[PDB]
Amino acid sequence: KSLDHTLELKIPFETERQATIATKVLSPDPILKPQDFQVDYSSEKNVMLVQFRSIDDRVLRVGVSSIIDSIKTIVEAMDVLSHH
Amino acid sequence: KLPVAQYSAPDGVEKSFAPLTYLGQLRTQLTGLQDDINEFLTGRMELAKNKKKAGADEKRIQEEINQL
Repeated sequence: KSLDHTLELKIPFETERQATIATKVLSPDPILKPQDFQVDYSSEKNVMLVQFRSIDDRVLRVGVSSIIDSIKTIVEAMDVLSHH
Repeated sequence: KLPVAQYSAPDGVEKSFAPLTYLGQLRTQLTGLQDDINEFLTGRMELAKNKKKAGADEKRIQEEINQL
């Protein structure tokens, strides 16, 4: 019952807008119970902040990797768009 | 600045992570960070499992006998 294994990920984009958008487009829908795993995300200036909390390392590993995949996809798309 | 991560657990452990276009690099760096995190957490699980005896069996063994 305690969400006390935590990880925070900070992701610097080039602009405040790019981070805002990233945040808006990131729509995590984990397969993990909310009682076990929670994710909060937001941006400040050009940085995206993603805070995970989990009951243990097993759950965390599953949850974090998956979200990082989403974020990479959003970075790829932004790479394509800003270069035309 | 690079992407970074910080991990914290109730056994007193704190762990920092730090690792073509700007965004292209960004994406590879995230791939490297993701591997670090996965490597680190897997290791934490491997040590937690090694710290047990075999008492998964023994635990269930009692519950059964208690039923009989």
